[PDB]
Amino acid sequence: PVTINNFNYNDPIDNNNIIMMEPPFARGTGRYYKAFKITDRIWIIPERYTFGYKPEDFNKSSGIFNRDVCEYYDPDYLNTNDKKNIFLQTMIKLFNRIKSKPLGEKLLEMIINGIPYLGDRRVPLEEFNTNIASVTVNKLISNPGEVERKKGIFANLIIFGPGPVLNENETIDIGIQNHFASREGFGGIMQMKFCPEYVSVFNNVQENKGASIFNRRGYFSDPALILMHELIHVLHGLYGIKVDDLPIVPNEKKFFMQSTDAIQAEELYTFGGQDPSIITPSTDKSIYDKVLQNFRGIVDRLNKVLVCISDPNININIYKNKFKDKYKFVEDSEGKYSIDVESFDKLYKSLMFGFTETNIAENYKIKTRASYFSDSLPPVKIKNLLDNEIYTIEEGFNISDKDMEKEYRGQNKAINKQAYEEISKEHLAVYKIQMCKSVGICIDVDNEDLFFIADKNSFSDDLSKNERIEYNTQSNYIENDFPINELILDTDLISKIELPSENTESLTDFNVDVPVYEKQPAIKKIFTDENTIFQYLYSQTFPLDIRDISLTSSFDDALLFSNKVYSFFSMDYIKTANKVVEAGLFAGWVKQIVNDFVIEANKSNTMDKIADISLIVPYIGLALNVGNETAKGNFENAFEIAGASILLEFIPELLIPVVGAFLLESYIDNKNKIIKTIDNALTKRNEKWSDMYGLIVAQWLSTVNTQFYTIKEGMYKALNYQAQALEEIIKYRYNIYSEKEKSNINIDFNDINSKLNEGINQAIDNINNFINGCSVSYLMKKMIPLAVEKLLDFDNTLKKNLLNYIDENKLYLIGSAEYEKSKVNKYLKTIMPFDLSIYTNDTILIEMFNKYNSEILNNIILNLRYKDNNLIDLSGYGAKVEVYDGVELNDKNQFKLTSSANSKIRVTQNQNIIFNSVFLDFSVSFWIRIPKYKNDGIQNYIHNEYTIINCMKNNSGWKISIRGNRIIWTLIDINGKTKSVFFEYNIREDISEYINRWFFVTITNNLNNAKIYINGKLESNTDIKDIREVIANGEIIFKLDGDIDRTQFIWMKYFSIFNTELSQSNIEERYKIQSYSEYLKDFWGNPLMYNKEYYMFNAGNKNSYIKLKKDSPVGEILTRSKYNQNSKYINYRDLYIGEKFIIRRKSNSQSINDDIVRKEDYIYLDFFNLNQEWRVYTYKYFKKEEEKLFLAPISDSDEFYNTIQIKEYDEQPTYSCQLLFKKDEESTDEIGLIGIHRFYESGIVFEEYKDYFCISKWYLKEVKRKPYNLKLGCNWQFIPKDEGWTE
Ligand SMILES: [Zn+2]
Ligand SMILES: [Zn+2]
Repeated sequence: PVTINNFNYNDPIDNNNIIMMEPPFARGTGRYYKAFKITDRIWIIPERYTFGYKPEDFNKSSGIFNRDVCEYYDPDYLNTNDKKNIFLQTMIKLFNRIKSKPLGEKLLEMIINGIPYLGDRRVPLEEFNTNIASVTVNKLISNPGEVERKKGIFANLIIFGPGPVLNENETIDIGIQNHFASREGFGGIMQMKFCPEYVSVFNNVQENKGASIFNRRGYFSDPALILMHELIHVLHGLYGIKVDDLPIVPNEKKFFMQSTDAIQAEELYTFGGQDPSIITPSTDKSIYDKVLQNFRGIVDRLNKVLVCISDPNININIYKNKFKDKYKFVEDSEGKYSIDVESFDKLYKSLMFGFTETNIAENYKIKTRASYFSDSLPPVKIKNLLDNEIYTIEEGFNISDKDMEKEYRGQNKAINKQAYEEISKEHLAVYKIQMCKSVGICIDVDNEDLFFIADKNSFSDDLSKNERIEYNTQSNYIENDFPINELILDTDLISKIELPSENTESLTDFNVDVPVYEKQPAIKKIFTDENTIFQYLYSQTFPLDIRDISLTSSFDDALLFSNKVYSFFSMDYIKTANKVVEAGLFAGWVKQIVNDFVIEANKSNTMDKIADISLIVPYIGLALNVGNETAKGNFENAFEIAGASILLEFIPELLIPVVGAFLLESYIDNKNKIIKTIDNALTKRNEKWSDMYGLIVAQWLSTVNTQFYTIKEGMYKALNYQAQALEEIIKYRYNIYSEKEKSNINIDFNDINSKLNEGINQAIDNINNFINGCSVSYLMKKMIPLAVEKLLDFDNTLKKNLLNYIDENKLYLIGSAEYEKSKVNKYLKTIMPFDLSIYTNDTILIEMFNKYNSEILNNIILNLRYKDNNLIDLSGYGAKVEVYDGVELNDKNQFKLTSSANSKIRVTQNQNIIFNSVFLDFSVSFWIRIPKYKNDGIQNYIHNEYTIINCMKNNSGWKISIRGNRIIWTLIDINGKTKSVFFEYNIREDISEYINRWFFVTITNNLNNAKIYINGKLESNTDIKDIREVIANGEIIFKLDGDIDRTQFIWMKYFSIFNTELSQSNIEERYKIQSYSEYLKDFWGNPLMYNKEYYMFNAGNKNSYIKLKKDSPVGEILTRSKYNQNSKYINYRDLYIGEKFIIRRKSNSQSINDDIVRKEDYIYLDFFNLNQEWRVYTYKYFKKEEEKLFLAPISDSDEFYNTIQIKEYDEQPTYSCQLLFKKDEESTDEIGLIGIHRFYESGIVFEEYKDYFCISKWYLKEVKRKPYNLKLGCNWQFIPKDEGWTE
């Protein structure tokens, strides 16, 4: 196991475990430092790391060392012996904590035993040279005050106190002649500057610290994890695998881009979690290869090492044994060393993916930041780590006896207040970007707050390089993962090979490169007149010295007046906020405005189903104006059009290389090897797809998801800025009152803030879900497809290359060049489905992805909608849509296809969509209105079939056809095999539900069936098992095509395609969502209109109509006349019969031209009696259950109700509406609903039953029943003349 030694700073120097060390960077000069051996090969020097720094640099100044850190200075830290000792005791406690668990102990053991090779790149393969600064460090033996005697020692890690910035922990390696042994396989003495008291702070963006905003949200780090993070770097450096490779470099061209140092992959490996995914597979293999290469050199050296020219006492064997074990080399029974691929693999993955900050945190139940790419907050001071009441070896801050184990409460700033102290901002220095307008006003923004957008140069272009294929060529996959449970249980991982003595010859060649550091401006001034996220967030703040503020919806005034604060909430919310009231009304007002705040914030849960968008936060644009001027116009509309892309501050230029060409190695007369070469080129092909995807994922996370993170953060701030402003206003108004009045005011500030903060949390959850959706959306629609294109391109090139290859070997292959000739087609036929969990195991990311793929609306691969007098694809896949002159469009999303040649729409689908899921899996939906047949043309109508929508490529595909009263769906596989399913509606119904009426169609295709649904109901099914591959991504042509009558036309609306089979539940739902409207519809399904002639239809008496009775002021009910001709194919009841009614608007006499009738509207139901416009009235004083309606000239009589409220009691789709007579627009006194009632009449000659246009109270209770009774006589529909219906 590991032994942690004990000592006090004042303990005597014994030249063994407590020495006067001459640090590597001292260049063998200057003073020595009292060093303590905390364990074998590991030293603690309780002093400030001054190497490469300036003395004054230890004081806070207008400069900074790192552009991404809220740096804290304190030159007094460690300036006394008691401070040094507390440092020592604290280091000893952290080490005990670390070893308190199997995982940390192994990290320590790996580090103790990972002794640097005795030499570096300059040392001859046959030598061991300990006389170099990265292997030996001197200790002064001589008595106090004389560098007369000094001895050398071997060491692995020397830990110092902090440098100028206390919270800037760093692990440093030794470079000599511009090279680093710790990066070339040898390893070398590692150094670290660490501070256990001043730790970093962070918060879970996709969460909330104890659901408290007006608190000290965020969490503070466990210094033991911070230490282990650094120890991991030490581990890497000791094993010499701390190599440099293509680094992630931030794009810094735009003022909104965050500036930061290049990030090496080793850094992201150390953090673990999602970070490794930012390193593409290409660069992963590059690093892997270089590390393997380094190990080969070391293993070669072990086979050639003969002597140590610097220390005659060094035992060659002892070391060859140690290094063999360190690098896990294998040895034959003869002593020859060689690299065992499997053991190298396990060791490499262990070091790079096993020991990660993320794995350790999870194992020690410590909370840490979600990613290297997260905003760093100000650091805090841990009062006393040595106090077991605050921090223990076993549990850190999350002590269970204090009930602080659960949810990392012990690290929760808003909970464990007694464990830390905020820091003096006067000692903090943060890099700031001063944004100045070319005039002027200037806003300071912390560089940490900007958008981190990785530059294109960050990603490898290795996919573009050629690849030779051979019978032995194998795949290459490096999983940025490693089972932590096996690393903890692995038996033969921890060296059971003796650690050599540390004493050796003293170092005489102090040649070494000492880094030189210097601060840089903490403020960078840039000029811009842009008012993006930064300016918008700023406009929502106010100076500390101002206490009387007012809200405003005007961004410009807000920026202008310090007492004016910008608010993106409603106009009403803003007015109420600035409302001043009496003391006696204050409480009420507070309850009101707080309530409003919550309502406004909760609008973040807005739905937009009609636009196929489940979630939308309508105020994001107003709040931040991030991306493409999202504050101007209507955000929701702009989002329906451009999607997630509009929110991005910057659209990145993706690196999507053309996959390199495969060069196959031939083998004349060699059947096996040629077959292998082929099968290997096929698997290598898969490595290319996976790699491409990984390259995509890496760019998404570092160029896109980053931006979406800043937006989440920006929203969190905006919401808090808003709550802070309202709280400021509340406080101000309250304190204006006298103490006497305040005493009687019933207000609870904590409860107020409580409700505000709660509203904020609900908003944040919504926003995070919305934004995550956007980020995944951008990945799947704006990035993956661009990769699929290149991959499909490469695939084709690879196909011809494999066929041609099998062709040239037509001989050598014998009777098989055909078998595989297809084996090549069936493989390059199925495209690799993208799966994020393959490139990362980050839980948040996977869930993000799974959630997205569980939402059926994300399966929409074409969604044609009306926008600015044109049709466009809003699915986000960017299909090109050509609408020709003969197509009529309206803002109701209706489009008309006529018999004109130019009446067509051409859609060029996105060829890079996994539409061809190999088993035919997709759906098509849309609304359609098919006109009635011409009576004098019924023969043609029933016999002539004409295509209306055609999607063909290579004589394969699908099409929607119509032959009279039948709508047909047809499939055609590559072999010309055709299958069809269809829906036919009756054309002999007295009243048809489908002829000339809008209805919803949905066709679904799966491996077995082709189903047709109408208005959500399954109508037909056809077995499509026999059918083979169907090419469905060809062009889509919308056009009447076949032998049609010149008068033939068709209306369509909401045409959509899904790359999956919709369930009946999805269909019914889509049916209900697209049927919904605030307005009533007419008999055809179009919006009901004011000032438009309409015949009336009654759903409870289909074949009935209303006619003013000759001698009475009543409407008698007559039977509709029928189709007169003798066609055997058709029958119907006349629709254009009875009185011609016309609906008039009751309110606002803005004249009488036309407009839309909305549910609940108060109207006048009139009709035309010759040249006069009469009206429908109800005698006011009837006592019976019902009465006949009174039909007479327009007049305002005191004895008749003349006002009707058009209603819609049905919750399900319907074109029926109801008409209600109320006492007046205000009373709840309902007189009854309009309907039909049967009366008995017995005269001197005639005895019969006759129906009359009536008003009945009976309907009042009937319309409330469920399910809605569509057969009720109070259900009416309005039929205006329509070219689609002639009789
Ligand atoms: Zn690091
Ligand atoms: Zn960052």
